[PDB]
Order: sequence, then C-alpha cells, then structure tokens
Amino acid sequence: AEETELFELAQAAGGAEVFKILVDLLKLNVAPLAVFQMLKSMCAG
Amino acid sequence: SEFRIHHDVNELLSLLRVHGGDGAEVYIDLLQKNRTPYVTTTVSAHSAKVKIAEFSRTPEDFLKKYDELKSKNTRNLDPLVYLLSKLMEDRETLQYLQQNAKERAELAASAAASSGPTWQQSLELTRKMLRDKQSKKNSGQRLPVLPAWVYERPALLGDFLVPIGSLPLASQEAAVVEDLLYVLVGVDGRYISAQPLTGRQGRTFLVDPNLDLSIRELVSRILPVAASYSTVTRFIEEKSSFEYGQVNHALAAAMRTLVKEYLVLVTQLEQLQRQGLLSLQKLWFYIQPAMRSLDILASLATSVDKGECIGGATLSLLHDRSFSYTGDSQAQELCLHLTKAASTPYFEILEKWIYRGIIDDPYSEFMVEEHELRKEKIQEDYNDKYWDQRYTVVQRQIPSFLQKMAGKVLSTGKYLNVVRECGHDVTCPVAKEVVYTLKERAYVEQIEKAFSYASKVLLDFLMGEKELLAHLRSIKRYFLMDQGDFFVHFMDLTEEELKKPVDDITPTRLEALLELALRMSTANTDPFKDDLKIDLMPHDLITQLLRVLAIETQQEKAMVHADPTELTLSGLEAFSFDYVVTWPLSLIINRKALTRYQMLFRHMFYCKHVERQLCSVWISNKAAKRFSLHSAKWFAGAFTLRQRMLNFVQNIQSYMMFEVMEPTWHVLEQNLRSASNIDDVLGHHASFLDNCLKDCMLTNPELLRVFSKLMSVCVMFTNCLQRFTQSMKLDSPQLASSFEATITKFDKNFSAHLLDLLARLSIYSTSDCEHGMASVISRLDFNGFYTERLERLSAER
Amino acid sequence: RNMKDFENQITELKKENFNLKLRIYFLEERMQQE
Amino acid sequence: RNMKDFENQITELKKENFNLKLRIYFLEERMQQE
Amino acid sequence: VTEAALVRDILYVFQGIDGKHVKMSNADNCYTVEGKANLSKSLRDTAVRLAELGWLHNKIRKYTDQRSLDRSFGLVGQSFCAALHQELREYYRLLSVLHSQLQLSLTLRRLLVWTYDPKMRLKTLAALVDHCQGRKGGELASAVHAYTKTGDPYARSLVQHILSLVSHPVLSFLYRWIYDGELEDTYHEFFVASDPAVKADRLWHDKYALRKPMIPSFMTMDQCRKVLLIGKSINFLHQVCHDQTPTDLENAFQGKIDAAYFETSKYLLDVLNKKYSLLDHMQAMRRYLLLGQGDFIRHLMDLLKPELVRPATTLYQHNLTGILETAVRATNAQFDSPEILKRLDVRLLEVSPGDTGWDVFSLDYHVDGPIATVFTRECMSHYLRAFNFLWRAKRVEYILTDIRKGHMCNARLLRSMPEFSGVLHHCHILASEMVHFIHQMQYYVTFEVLECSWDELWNRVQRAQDLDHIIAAHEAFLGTVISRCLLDSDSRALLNQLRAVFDQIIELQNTQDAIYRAALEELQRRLQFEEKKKQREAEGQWGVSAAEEEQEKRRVQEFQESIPKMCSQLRILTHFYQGVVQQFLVSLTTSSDESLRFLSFRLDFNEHYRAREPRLR
Repeated sequence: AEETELFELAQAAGGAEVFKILVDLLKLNVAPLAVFQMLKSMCAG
Repeated sequence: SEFRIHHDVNELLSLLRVHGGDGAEVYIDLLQKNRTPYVTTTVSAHSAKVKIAEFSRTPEDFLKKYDELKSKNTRNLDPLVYLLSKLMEDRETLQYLQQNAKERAELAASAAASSGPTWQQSLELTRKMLRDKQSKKNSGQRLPVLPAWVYERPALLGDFLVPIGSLPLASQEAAVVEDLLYVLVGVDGRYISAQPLTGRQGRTFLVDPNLDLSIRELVSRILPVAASYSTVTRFIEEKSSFEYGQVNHALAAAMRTLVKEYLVLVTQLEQLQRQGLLSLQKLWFYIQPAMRSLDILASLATSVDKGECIGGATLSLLHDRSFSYTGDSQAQELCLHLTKAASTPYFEILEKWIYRGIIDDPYSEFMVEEHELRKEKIQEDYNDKYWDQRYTVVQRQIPSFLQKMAGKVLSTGKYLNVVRECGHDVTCPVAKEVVYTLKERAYVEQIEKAFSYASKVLLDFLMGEKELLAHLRSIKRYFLMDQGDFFVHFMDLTEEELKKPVDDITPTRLEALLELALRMSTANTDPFKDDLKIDLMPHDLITQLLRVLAIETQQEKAMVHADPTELTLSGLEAFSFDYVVTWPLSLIINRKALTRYQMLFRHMFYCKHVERQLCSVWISNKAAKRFSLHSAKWFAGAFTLRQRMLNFVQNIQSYMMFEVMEPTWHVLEQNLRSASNIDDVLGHHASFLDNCLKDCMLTNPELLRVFSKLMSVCVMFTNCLQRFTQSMKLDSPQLASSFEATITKFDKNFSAHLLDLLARLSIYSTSDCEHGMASVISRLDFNGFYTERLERLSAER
Repeated sequence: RNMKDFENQITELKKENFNLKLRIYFLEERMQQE
Repeated sequence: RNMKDFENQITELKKENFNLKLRIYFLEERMQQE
Repeated sequence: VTEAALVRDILYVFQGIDGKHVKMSNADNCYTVEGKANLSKSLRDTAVRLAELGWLHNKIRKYTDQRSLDRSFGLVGQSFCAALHQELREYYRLLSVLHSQLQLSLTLRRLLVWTYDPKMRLKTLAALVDHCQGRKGGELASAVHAYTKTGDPYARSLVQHILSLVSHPVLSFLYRWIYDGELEDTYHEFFVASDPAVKADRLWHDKYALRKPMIPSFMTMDQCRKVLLIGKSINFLHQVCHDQTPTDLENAFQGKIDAAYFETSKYLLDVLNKKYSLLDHMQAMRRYLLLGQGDFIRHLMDLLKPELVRPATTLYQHNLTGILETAVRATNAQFDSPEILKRLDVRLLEVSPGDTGWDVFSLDYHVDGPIATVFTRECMSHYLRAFNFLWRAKRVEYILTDIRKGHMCNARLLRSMPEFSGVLHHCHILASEMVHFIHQMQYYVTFEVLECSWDELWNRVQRAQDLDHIIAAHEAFLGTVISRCLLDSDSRALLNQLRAVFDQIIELQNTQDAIYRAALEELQRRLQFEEKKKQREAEGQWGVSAAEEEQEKRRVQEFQESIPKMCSQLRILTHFYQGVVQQFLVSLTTSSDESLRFLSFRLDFNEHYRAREPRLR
C-alpha cells in the first residue's frame, strides 16, 4: 500500500485528517477531472 | 472486488460530515464511466509542476520531494500531482478542506482527551524481505535460495579492497597514468585510493596533496568512469541472485557482456601504453565513448536499484529511459540492445502464456497472477471466485507499452487454461514468435489475431467435446415442462408421499421413484439424465423471495432470522431438483444458474400441482352426471367456482409457457449460434435467466404476496371440498361442521383477492408500460361475464 | 429530457438491484450457518 | 406521471443500489478476513 | 619561467582546466597570467590571444553540463547537447594530436596556425549556443535555421550538419504523427499541442490545435494545417472507428505530404461510407425525421388518433414503439436496415396538461461515436424545430382530411331533414376553402424544402471527398432549410400569423366535432322515440301518450331554436378565418424573394380573394 510512501507524499504536500484514501481511486484509473469536480462540489455543499 | 470505489466514497462523505445535496452517488455514476483495466493518465506533469511552483511557498522542498518520488518511479504520481496543481485554483475548495481538517483534528483531540547509512545492511534487509515475500507467495513449492558464500569470499565480484611531490613532471604523469590504468579496472592503485562513503553512491577517490592542481583536476574529470564501473560491478554482483527475477538477470548478463568489452578496451589501452608512448590527453580522448556509455549504464543501474523495481515494470522503466534518450544514436542503440535482452525472457513467458496458455511464475512477475482455488468449491458455494480471483491482473507490475491491450491478454490465456486443464490442448497453427519492437502495431495485431483464434477454438471445443447445445436442450426439457409424460408420471407417483412432513422425507425413495419413472417411459433418448438429483430446500418461494426483496427498509433483521424449524414444512415446498456437472463440461451452468432454474421450476411445478388438484376435484364429482343438476345446492353451486379457478390457472400457465419460453428460448438459441467468445454466451445465458424471471414478475413483494394468497386459498378450498365429498361418500367434529354455505365464503374471499390482484397489476403496468400484463389481462377476461366489476373497483381507489 | 426509450435502462437498473440483492441473501444466510 | 417522476424514482433506486453495493462490500470483507 | 611550462599550461587551459601560471580572473571571467607569473609582455599577449578557445570551451561545457543535469530539457535539446558533445570530442582529438607534437618546445605561432580554424568554428558554435537559452522544441530548429542562410561555407556546412542531426527527432515525430498519429510529448514540444480535458466527440475542436510560437521553421501555416488534418484523420481511424490499416528530401517533401493527405482522406471517407455509410444516415434521417415516406406518418396518426386527443399527461412510449414496429412489419418500408431502424425513437419535451397530446409529441434520432461527433446538438435542435413545424402542418392536413371523410360519412348517413341543410353546406364550403389552402401550402413545402435543398446537398456530397466538405455542406443545408422555413428572426410576423391560422383551423375542427356530437345525440333520441312508439303500438297501446308528445315537441323545438345559434357561430368563425387569411395575404404581399411571389400568384385557384382587399389588385 506504500503506507510509508503515502505518508512521505502527504508530508511533501506540506499544507496547513488523512484523505489519502482518495489515492485508491487514482489506482483504479479514475479521471482526474472527475475527482477534482467531485472535490469542488463537495466544497460547494 | 470492483466495489472499493463505493466504500471509499462513502467513507469520504462520512469523514467530511456533509448531509446537504444529493451526495456523491450521482458523482459515483459519473466516475463509473471512466473504467479501464490499466492506467492512461499520462498528462503534462510539467504544467502541474509549474502551477504548483508558482504557488509553492517553499519551492525547494517541493522540488526535492518530487524529484525523489520520480527517482522511486512510483505510479499514481502523475494524477496526484495534477490534482494538487489544480487544487489551489479553487481557493474556496482549499479553505473548505482546511476547515474540515481542523474540525476533524479538534474532534480527535477532544475524543482522546475524554477517552552513516551502511549499504551492506540495507541490501541484506532488502534481499531478506524479498525472499520472505516470495516464500509467502509461493506457498507449496521449494524455495530457490543460494548458498550464503556467494556473498562471501569477497573480492570475487571485483570491488575495491614513495614520494612524488618533488618528482619530475613527466615521471609523475607516467605514474599517475599507470595508477589510473590499474584503477579503471576497479583495482586500488598506489597514489589514488578509493574510500568508503555514506549513503548509496559511488566511491570517492583520494590522491596525494602534493600532486599538481591541474593534473589532479584532470584525473578528477577522468574518474567518473571508475565510479560508474564500481557502481555497475556492485549492481551486477548483488543483482545476480535468483530472487530478483528473470528480467533483472537478463539485464545483468547484458551488463556483464558490456563490461567485458570495456575490459577488452582497457587492456588494449594497456598494451598500447606498454610501448610507453601515451599521456593524459590521449587516454582522455580515447575513453570518452566508453565514458558516456558507462555513465548511461550507471544511471540505469542506480535508477533500477533505488526504485526496487522488478518484473514488467522494469521493462516499462527501461522503455521510458530509451524513449527519453531518443535522438541520440549510440544511446538509442545501447537502449535497444538492453531492452531486447531484458524482454527476451519476458517475451518467452508471454508467448508461452499466449499460444499454449501455460503459466510459468518462477517468482510471479508475469502480468497474470494465479490464485490457488478449486473447482468443486464454486459448484458448491454460491459466491463468485473463479473468474474473478483466479487469474487476476497485477497492477504493481505493468508493461508500459502493453497497457492498451493488457486486459485482452488475460482473456486469451484464461481461455487456453480451460482447454489446458481439460487435457486436450494442441499446438496453435501459427507459432510466430513475439519480438520487441519500438513501434506497437505489429504485436497488438498479433495478439489480437491470437485472441480471435483462441476464442474460435474454444467455442469449437464447447460445441464439440462438451456439446453445450445438447446440455442446454436437456436443461430446457427438464425444469421447464415439455416432458408431459415424464411430469404426469412423476406427479402420479409422488403425490401420495408429497404431503408428508419434510422431517419424515428421505430422498432415497424420491430418487428411486424418479429413476423408476425414467425407465418406465420413452424419453430416454437424452444421454444426460444422469446428472440430476432431488433435494429438499429448507425454505419456500414466498418466504425466500420476501426475504430477498423486502430489505433495507425495516426488515433487514425483523423477520429474516426467523427459522422454519419453529414451524412444520410439508414435502411439497422443499422439494426441488438439482444438477451437477463437471468443470470442463458446461462450466456455464453455475450454482447461481442452478438457483434460478430451481426457483423457476418449483414455481411452475407448484402451479402445475394446483392445476392437477383442480382437475382431480373435477374428476371426483360425477354422481351428478344423470342426477338433479339444479338441486343439492352447495353440492352443486361449487361448480361455478371451479370453472373460474380453472380458467384463471389456465390463463396464467399459458402466459408462462408461450409468452416466456418461446421468446427467451428463441433469442438465446439464435444469439448463441452467433456467439464469438465465452463472455458472449455467458451474457446470453444471463439475459435468458433475466427474461424468464422477469416474465413471471417475481421481482415485487406485493404481487408475489397476493399471488401466494390466491394459491393458498384455492388450495384450501380444494382440500375442504374433497373433505366434504369424502364425508358425503362414506355416509352414502370440525369436518362435520365445516359447511355453513362454505362456497359462499370462499367465493367472497377469492373474488376480492382476485380483483385486488388485478388492480395491483393495472396500477403497476400503468407505470411499467410493457404489454405482457396487457396480454395477461386480455386473456383473463376475454368475455364480458367478469368485466364491469374491475372497472367499478378501479373507479374508486 | 432523455430519449424516452430509457425504460429498458430502467429494467437494467432493476436487474442491477435484483441480482446482487439475491446474492447478498445467500451471503447473509451463510454467515449465520457457521 | 411526468418527466420528473422518472428522474425521482431513478434517483431513489440508484441510492438503494449504492446502499446494496456498500452492504455487499461489507459482507465480502467479512468473508475474506477469515 | 620557461616556455615549456607556458605551453603545458595553455594546453591545460584548452581543456578548460587551470594552468600552473595562468588562472581565470573573476574580474573579467576570462583567463590571464598572474602577478606572480611575470614574464615577457609578448608572452602574455599571445597567451591571452590563444585563451579565447579555452574560454569558449569553458562556456560550452558549462552550458551543456547545466542543461544535462536536468531531464526536463527535451528530446531536441538532448540531440543538440549530443551534437555539441561530438564537437567537443573532435576538439579533444585536435588537442591530442597537437599534444603528440608537444613531446620533443614548439612555438605560439604553431599554436595559432593550428588553432585559428578551431577558433573560427568555436566562434560559430558560441554564436549558436548564445541564441538558444530558454528555448526548446521546434523553435530551436528555427534558431538553428537562423544560420542556414549564413555565409562562411565551412561554418554553413557545420551548422547544416548540426541541423540535420538535430532535426531527426522532429522528423520522426512528424512521421509517426502522420502514420500512426500519437503525441507522447512530455513537454509539449510538438507543434500540435493537446488539451487532456475533452471527451471522445468534442475532441474535434477542443483537444488538439496548432501552436504559432512553436511552428517548425521548415514548414509554414498551410503545411501545419494539412498535417494536423492528416493527424486528426489517422487518430480517428482507430480511436473512434477502431480500424487500422498499413500506410533529407525537401523538394518533393511537400508533394509527398500532399499525396499522403489525399490518399489518407480518400481512405478515411471510404471507411466512413462503408463501415457506417453516412449516406444511409442522411437518407434515413430525411425519410423519417424530416417526414419523408408518407405512409409511415399516416399509419402513426391512424394508430395514435384515439390517444393524443386528450391532454399529454396520459401518453405511453411502449405503445408508440409497438405501433411503429408493426407499421415497419406491415408498411412498404420493410426493406429498411434493422440497424438503422433500431436507432430511431420518440422524443418528449415536457408534460403540458393545458395542451393536447398531439402538441408536445415529437421524435428524435440517437447519435453516437463518429455520427455524434459529426452531428452537433445544435444542428439536431434546429432539425427538431423544423420537424415541429412540419408536424404541425401534417397535423392540420390530417385534421382536414379526417373532417372531410367524417362529412362524407355522417352527412350522407344523416340527410333526411332540411334542418341541417344550411349548416352542412356552410361546413362543406369552409372545409373546401381550408383544404385548398392546406393542400397548396403542403405542395409548396414538399417541392421546396424536401427536394431542392436535399437534392443539391446530395449532388454536392457525391463529388465531395473530405470530412470538412461534408460538415460544411450539412451546415449550409441546415441554414438554407431554416431560412426558407420562415424560422429566421426576420419572419416572425409570418410565422405568428400562420400559427394563428392553424389555431383557427383547430378551433373550427373542435366546433364541428361538437356539432357532430349534437347531431349524433339527436339521432339517438329520435330513433329511441321511434322504437318506443313501435313498442307502444305493438304492446296494445294506440296513439302517443300526452307526456311522450310533449317531450317530443319540446325537444325538437328547443333543438330547432338552438340551430340558428350554431349557424351564426359558424358564420362568425368563417369571418374570422377569412380576415386572418386576408391579412396573411396582405403581409405576404411584401414578399422579398421569388418563391413567396409564386405562391401568392398560385393562390388564385378560386380567384376570389382580391375583391375583399383592393390592395391585392
């Protein structure tokens, strides 16, 4: 699962919760645009 | 299996703790339309990089982290970087995510309050971990481990183990060139000494301080060749072990050949030096080609080792590097040689898995991973495992240029496996070897034609040695009537004991009667009757289907857990047929298909049993043949009711026979004859079962319940009437006082039940369109004797 | 909107909500048997 | 009926289908974990 | 010190490395002697004069090292760096050959006579590198091409060789783009950029495009456009149709590209017309979506008449599918390809209980893959609007035909009294007028839109040989149809008045239906009364009861007194229709083009219109 690597890239993000479960969808050949618009809609509420 | 997306998105929604809106379910539907068995997310990572950098508050950190991740060459990096880059374009989205993270962290905190690096050791740990993983995965075969002394007896691989300050310039230059000659072969010199370092890299070389600045700088410019030689010798020696797969060993052999050629070059330089007519400039010019070549090889080796990549993913990395070095002659040729060598074993395995379908997994790096499983298990267990977790695709290892045809490969091989385990495999008429090619059209075309050949031969095999057509003809003969003699004899021989309690039923006598009827008939032409058995399923249609349908509202555990043991079951309900067939012969007949078939057969058989009961009731009463028809009141009124029931059952059975059997059977038998692969016939059979189960409309609680009520009340009337007839006959308690104008009460209940059923049918049809129910109602009330009541009832609802 | 011929897709969705609805019952009843 | 009826019933049916999918996933993980 | 040390140091500097008595002064980023290395001024002058080659070597080494530590530079950049590396290797060869003579002194004059040619070539290379920083992709070719026409035949030859070496990557990229059509560009150096944000049908105008800043120097805008078209066609060959087929010179290179483009376009058109046969798409669309074969719509109306009268809230698709399938199996249209037949369906806009079923009922044809890509939703919407108008016309003509046959049935079956004479004759007259107008309008619409535009489009496409031609022809045909369909913004009044005419037609149809209902009720009452009289006579009662006679006279008198109201309202409706059509004609009198004028003149079959309106004369 690259858990250590997942944490390493999480630190690399260096932003301000995990949310890295989302990477699984990337592993399942999901469209990046679709997930981004999903995030936008989720923010909109 | 493929439902991980739903669980992940549900967890995401729960974590975000948002209830407003329609949720991600529509978004789940949108995501479902981007399915592929591989990845094709290759996009402009440069654009995402620049978009992040322009906003990156600490650019150096991001740059170093991204470069390191690239060095590891891990997948999923491109889409993740894409998402990160486009994230900051929506500042509101970023603020929302930050607020959610703060809330989650605060909630977790509240809940908690209330409630240098040696290289040898690293290599040893890596090899030990890989050995452990491969031993775990193997699980049933000997471990191909090597003796420990291979790493011992050091210096076998070839790693490293007088004043000159005032000397003349030429003399010191000659000494330095001699030392270099001895060091270019990775052997310690006298004035230049390799030194151990910290971390994974080349070895630093120290020289005497008194040596001239210019000469020492020049030899520093020279030594990268020696450093690359040291790194490549370490790579080749340490990667020679069995546990690193075949492809890595092909790479190792190529490196060995190239380094042998380099040794030839350096010894030729030595023999030229023997004449003592060489200097720094000459050797510096001479080494430049080999210098660049060894730079390339060192880069390849360090990248591969730092990525810890093994298998087809290694081929992907090598191909990516080759393309990245496009436009350079010697680099391109070297990469072509290395990739051909690496692909040789991989392409051998691919051809073996494509043409003969024989899987060979010395360490399980091939693109098809096989999971241990059995065949009788799926025939016994309802859960689907064989075609889902037997021959799966490994995504951690992927071939860069085969992704677009990855999934197809799987199917091909699996087809062969079916004809492999059957022990009837033959060499393919075409056996053209597959070879590495910079382009891709040739191999995609060849695998496509191989797939077509495999599909056609598998279909021919099914039509041949397995005769799926005959088995389907048989399974249509049984479970679906059209064996009138067989069914009538079976009923006549089984009715007497069919009413006994199940606990008193032993299927031995049931099967004895079955075989007696089979031998006492003329339907033995079928040669596949020997794969049938009689079972007593411990549940009925009504309860089984109500549990199946009425779920997730209030009945998840309300009445599903109720055990029939608390009640008594008769021999008519549990009775059913089961079919057992071998794996190679008609694998399509799955336990799921058996369940559908048995459900449909038991429903149809119960309807036939009700019809038989009504016909027997008609048979019993004949004393009124030449006696008073009008008199006898309730000994003669029942007549009308019986007529009604008969017509009713007749209607429905006709709708079940001609309006279900004919369409689905014809479409199946037609489309199957044009089926191309096994998936085609599988889909055709699934659609056949769908059509059959939808025709009877057994996919709704209310209609099933009302139909079952009608059947139960009609059966109760039949048995009560036969009780009355028996009581009258024996003369010519509850039984003696069972008549109080019983016919009137039975009709009063039945007419209301039937009108309610028709109202339900009409209401559901008005929203479900279709014409099957239209034909049902048309045949139910063809004449006007029973029309006005339905309209009057429908008027007030 | 749509093309008004979706009713077939409605039946397909019924299939997707009936077949896995059936299999889940077998999984459930197998859970209790052990 | 009206066009809105079809979309409403489809939306609720799809919600039910998603719930079925999550439930069967939670059963399959229980089956595998042993 | 001795000159031997000087030559040793200068040779080291030529390699870019410092010498024993010569260093690089940071004050001028160039090599020079040091104050502790004082010697003859002439020696200093010659050493610095020679150090130019060393300085250029240092600069080129710095550039190549800096741009080689990065893997994001680019493929063309890598080839350029490799060429520079080869040039450095040749320079090293000359250094070695002069070092061979170094053994067993020399003089700076010999160094000059050996190096001045290297001086010239290194100056040319320095001028080539300093015009390349921050540049990548095809622009580098242009940068290289910046020296193609330069003089100095030796420098010209060197730069031409460098161009040929570094042009190979872009040449191979173009060759694969024209043969297989793929863009694996990582830094989007290929002039045909892409936008990974488009679907499989909108890609034709969104994803791929041109790049003016990165146009290859050798080619120009037209060459780029044609090669982009070739790439689009090749990509479409399999990315959508899933079909694949098998496929420096400069003078004929353009001709080679042109011939390749021609053959590829012809093959693409053949693939489209064979695998899909867009001609059949157009044929079926015109035959069905544009109300072609009449029997289809006639049977559809015959089946749906008993249903569409009531509000649209009670319609059902399944009946439509069944009846159209039965018509296909029964009409003369059985020859239709089942594949094309399947893709046909029925379309609903909205449920409006305030409108009859016929109003919102419509149709549509599904599109997918290449067909969807070539049929934009806007064109489909325009065709739907045209179909709406044509369906209204068909509705009115069917209404008139039905009313006329109902006349022929009922009137001939109910001609026994003089009471209905006036009403029936008036209805006959108005029906004749209505059918005349509708028939003329249908003639015009059938022999104007169905044939002319479609015929010219078919003729033009038969000789067409490009997808661009097909799309242009289709859009032009749609524009012509919509312009001649009065749907343009400049024909609002005409359409509004025509719709008013249709509304009056349907209103008078409803009125006549009401009159039919009244007549049927009166017939039923009269026959019932006669039957009751016969039963009274046959049952032993003679004469007519007082109540029976009273009811009979009351009913007949009330119906007779109500009849003149029906006559008057029919007169009023006829006057309204006459006024509406006359103002329609006066509006048309301002006709601009010729077709309208021909219709106006041909409207005079009765020749009884100009009298009411003098302006018509």
